[PDB]
Amino acid sequence: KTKVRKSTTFHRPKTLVLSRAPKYPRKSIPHEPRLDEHKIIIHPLNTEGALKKIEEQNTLVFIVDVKANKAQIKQALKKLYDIDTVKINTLIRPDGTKKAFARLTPDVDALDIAATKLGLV
Amino acid sequence: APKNPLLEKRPRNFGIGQDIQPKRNLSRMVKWPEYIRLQRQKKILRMRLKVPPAIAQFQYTLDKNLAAQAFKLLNKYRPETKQEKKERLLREATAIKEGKKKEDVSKKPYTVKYGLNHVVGLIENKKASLVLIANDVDPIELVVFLPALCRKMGIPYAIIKGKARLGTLVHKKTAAVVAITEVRSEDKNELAKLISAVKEGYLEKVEDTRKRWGGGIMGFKAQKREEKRKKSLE
Amino acid sequence: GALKYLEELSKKKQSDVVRFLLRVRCWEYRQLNVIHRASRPSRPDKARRLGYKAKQGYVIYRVRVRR
Amino acid sequence: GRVIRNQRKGRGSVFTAHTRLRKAPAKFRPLDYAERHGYIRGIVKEIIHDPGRGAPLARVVFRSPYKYKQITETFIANEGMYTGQFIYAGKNAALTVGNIL
RNA sequence: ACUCGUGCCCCGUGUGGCGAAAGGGAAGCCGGUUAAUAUUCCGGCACCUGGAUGUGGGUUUUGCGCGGCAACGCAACUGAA
RNA sequence: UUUUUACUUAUUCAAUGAAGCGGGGCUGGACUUGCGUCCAACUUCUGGAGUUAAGG
Ligand SMILES: [Mg+2]
Ligand SMILES: [Mg+2]
Ligand SMILES: [Mg+2]
Ligand SMILES: [Mg+2]
Ligand SMILES: [Mg+2]
Ligand SMILES: [Mg+2]
Ligand SMILES: [Mg+2]
Ligand SMILES: [Mg+2]
Ligand SMILES: [Mg+2]
Ligand SMILES: [Mg+2]
Repeated sequence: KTKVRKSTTFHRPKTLVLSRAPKYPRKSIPHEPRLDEHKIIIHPLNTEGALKKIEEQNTLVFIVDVKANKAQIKQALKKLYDIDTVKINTLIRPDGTKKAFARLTPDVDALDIAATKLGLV
Repeated sequence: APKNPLLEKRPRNFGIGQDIQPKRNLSRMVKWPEYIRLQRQKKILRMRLKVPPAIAQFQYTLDKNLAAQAFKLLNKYRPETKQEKKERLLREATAIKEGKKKEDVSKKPYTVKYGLNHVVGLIENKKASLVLIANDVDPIELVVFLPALCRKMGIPYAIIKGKARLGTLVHKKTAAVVAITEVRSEDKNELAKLISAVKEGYLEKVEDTRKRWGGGIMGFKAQKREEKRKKSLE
Repeated sequence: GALKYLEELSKKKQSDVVRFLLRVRCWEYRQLNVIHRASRPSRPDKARRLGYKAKQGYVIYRVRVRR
Repeated sequence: GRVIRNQRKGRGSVFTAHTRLRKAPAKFRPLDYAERHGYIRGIVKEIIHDPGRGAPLARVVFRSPYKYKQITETFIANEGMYTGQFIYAGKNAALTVGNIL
């Protein structure tokens, strides 16, 4: 009348589990995507060393949001200035803001990009 | 087709120390969960201890044939359902809308009586003709006095198997006690037959066994040990 | 009603039947957890007397405390 | 007065026994069906020094009667036991040095 | 295993987290460059991990390489529990 | 009434992955004459291997 048990240990039987099907959302409006491009990119850096590498290395220096990562910075640059980069280096300055060195692709000139879109000369 | 020459036997010698044991049924010694363990040990303890007669009288229940006869009678008098009550109320509503008084369209109902307090009051007033007490009332207290009350009031009773059985008879989950007071004339003879059969086939047999204490039955190994001791002595 | 009989029986805590029931239930409760939900009151008359009702929203919890 | 050193020793703290270099306690096999009814054969793999213990310990490997695995035990080595020695544990084990009866 | 998530079939003795910038541990070197950083920037030349699918090569077609007495070798040269 | 020793289910201890506990009956035997009882279950030459069953 009883089932055969080949193991001397008892395991909790697996039972059906159901996904949540709430009859009301807990929050009504999903939040808009925080940290979009307009928040990611703040302003270009126009110091001596920032402008030096625009010519010497074909890279643009920006001040970006402190919680933005390299992928977000790359996507924001592409969306906001149609800029394609080969790599982006980042640091956090002693003042607490993030500085990003974005090296452009060799076919695009950082001087023209800065002159026409960034207002830098 | 004859068997090919290269099929042969590889019997396994499961003796001590020469082969891995086969996967046999180990259901006798599984580490059961605590609720199962307590469930079985509870029954074991009630068998081991001496049960006072008032509780021990409940292990003598109605036989299968007598229970079948009793339920055959009772299934004609199980109470009305929700739909039946709604239909009766609707037709009474048409009656008193027509102006004919209530209880003219409907007739006197004959139904089995349930509910512990209601049944106790019925047998106290001697209106109950036959009482069936469930044998497995979780707090036996609720029914431990019922056989004595029925004996005092001179009403035939039977301890029947199935609290859930009485419940499904009466359209509930459990009933724990059932009483029949009056039946229709077409089966008053059936009621008399059932009462006489219940009396002479349960009460007369349990007249003496209901007075003795519940057994202090020991376990299987203890019983075997005592048998061996007695056999060796003799 | 049977609750009057239950009330009268509960006074006879020294009788054989009540003593047996108390001993067995004490063993069971000792085997159970120190605090645990009880499906129904084990003393229906006492619970109803103290205000328990058999409807949704009423809960019985059994607890043992060191003596 | 103060709490004396003998009283302080029972608190634990700095008087707890050192255990890092101790690999396993020296225990027999759990008493099983094979040891109760017949015997079981084990192989001595190594004789090791247990820090804090004067006696050496013997690592002995047995087969599991019920599974394909193999089980290594840690016995107190009896003098005369050696690596690669067969020892036998059970009711029917022979009466030789290192056998558990 | 299905057009579609939800149908089953096996194994089980275990069944948490934190805790090392000197313990364990995948992988980067040289040259040059700034006022201030660099094994991080620039140039050249590399490596590791993970994921994908190609070209060639190898092996086989009732099947999963060959050689050396051997220690072993060769660019691979199926492999669940 | 007091003491002693019996039971196991209260209670307490120990082991384990809670695997072989207790009764038997099939066989193997060895001991005995109103054919009757007791024992046992297959691993000891070797630092190998033993698992996902062969068969009826
Ligand atoms: Mg960095
Ligand atoms: Mg409820
Ligand atoms: Mg002091
Ligand atoms: Mg950590
Ligand atoms: Mg380190
Ligand atoms: Mg590099
Ligand atoms: Mg470089
Ligand atoms: Mg790769
Ligand atoms: Mg090819
Ligand atoms: Mg023979």
